[PDB]
Amino acid sequence: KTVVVTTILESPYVMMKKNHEMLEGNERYEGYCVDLAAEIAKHCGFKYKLTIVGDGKYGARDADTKIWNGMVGELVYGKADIAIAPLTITYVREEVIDFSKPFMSLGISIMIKKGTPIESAEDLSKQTEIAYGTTDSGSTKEFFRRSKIAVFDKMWTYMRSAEPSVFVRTTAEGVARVRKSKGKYAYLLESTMNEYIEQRKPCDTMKVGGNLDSKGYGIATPKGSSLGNAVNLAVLKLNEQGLLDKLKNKWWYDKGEC
Amino acid sequence: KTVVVTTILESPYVMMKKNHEMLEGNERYEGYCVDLAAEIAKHCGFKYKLTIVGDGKYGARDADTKIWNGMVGELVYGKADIAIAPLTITYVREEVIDFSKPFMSLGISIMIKKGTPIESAEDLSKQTEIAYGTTDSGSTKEFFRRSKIAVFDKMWTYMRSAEPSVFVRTTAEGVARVRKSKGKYAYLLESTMNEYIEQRKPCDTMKVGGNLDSKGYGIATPKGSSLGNAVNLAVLKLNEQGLLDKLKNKWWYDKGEC
Ligand SMILES: Cc1onc(O)c1C[C@H](N)C(=O)O
Ligand SMILES: Cc1onc(O)c1C[C@H](N)C(=O)O
Repeated sequence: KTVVVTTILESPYVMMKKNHEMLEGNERYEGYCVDLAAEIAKHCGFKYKLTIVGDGKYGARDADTKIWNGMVGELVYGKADIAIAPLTITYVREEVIDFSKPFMSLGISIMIKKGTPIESAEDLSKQTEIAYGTTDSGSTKEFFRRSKIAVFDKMWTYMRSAEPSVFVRTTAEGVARVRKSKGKYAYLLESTMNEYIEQRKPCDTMKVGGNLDSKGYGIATPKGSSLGNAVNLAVLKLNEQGLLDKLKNKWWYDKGEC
Repeated sequence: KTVVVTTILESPYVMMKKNHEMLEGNERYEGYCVDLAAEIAKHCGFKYKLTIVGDGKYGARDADTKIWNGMVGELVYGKADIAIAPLTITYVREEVIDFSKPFMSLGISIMIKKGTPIESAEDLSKQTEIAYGTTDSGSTKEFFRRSKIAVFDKMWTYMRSAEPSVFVRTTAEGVARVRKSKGKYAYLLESTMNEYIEQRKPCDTMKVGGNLDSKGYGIATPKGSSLGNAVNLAVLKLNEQGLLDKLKNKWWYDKGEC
């Protein structure tokens, strides 16, 4: 049976090919995760269908309804068999779904419009002029909401009450906000995305400071899935073979426009 | 049931405390992994006994004899219940034992005596004047043996046949060799150790170039062990709580000497 792969439209992980309107199925997409999915499928010997997550979210549990959304929800409720995307491995997610060992390492970082007088999370927490926020329904927002660390707690206290909302629905929306805010908005997103955008026209944004944490992305499967073991080994193999490093260079720097 | 923890004497992960000769049990040791064992045990609710791996090795499968040695062997043959040490998550190991998500991220790096005219792996491969090797029975040696990447394969071809042997039994042995070879020997070891040593007297070593790969250390358990799940969630919890970062800052920086 064809394996249903849930993923998210997030450059450069999954993107629409130039002539996608003339293409069908998996041929409509290109990107790091499109390439990765092919490698994993070949190694695990299965056929698959890439499907873009319906609500366009990574995945969080509704504190009220206790219902999971995004890619996590699609796995939890049986809509998809596996998730291949820049989905972060976290405690609350590991409680409901399985994750392979990481295929990419990263951490939350700060994106600023070049020239913005900010160099750290501490800087952001101390000032009021420059607003800052994160993407909704993901591990980054949960990071600040749950942090007991002084700096991050202060930032969360501010973000949770900010008006207008400093939270964005997608990475693209956040990038646009940084670029159009004349330096009055800083965006908290993972290092992977930050460094990617840093290499794309108009080259007006940049990553400042070190990462706030260290974590990774994992391929996810519903709890008890029979695909789990083989996928985990496939990831480890592809990494040791240097394929993952090649894919990173391919989509991040070989095509860099800055 | 007292959980038997197999680990290895490797500074600053596990070290004999001053006057350990008059100490007993777990109290004889100190270090990053000693602290981690305590937190993991507390979260998983178990008592444990730290034991230093008999052959002082990380773990590899002997060709021909096909028997696993080091900490991996301890787990595989039932000598230990869990391994808490700087043990790299690898494909071949994952085939015989289980690993938690990583508690530390790192990569293979190059250590040189300060002043050595080498800045990359390519440099080492492009010459023969400066010898170079890795530690025996571990992920680093296996990395070169299996790599199909031009530079690394060329390096392996040289190392496999070099005389006298460029392979060392322990990192301390590799470090001492770099320090006493007047720049005629470079050492291939993980970034964690390289960075640690660079801040220690006689402050005569340094890391050059970026890491060759990206991987992590995981807490290992016998395949199918009941401890697997709880340990994995414990590692994720501790990382998200910021404890893993505090622990590294404590054993690498707070104590740093150069
Ligand atoms: C990608 C990405 O970049 N910044 C982020 O917060 C994310 C989403 C994050 N990886 C998640 O799984 O929620
Ligand atoms: C620690 C350490 O530092 N360099 C290395 O090769 C190692 C050993 C490596 N972590 C293993 O598991 O074999």
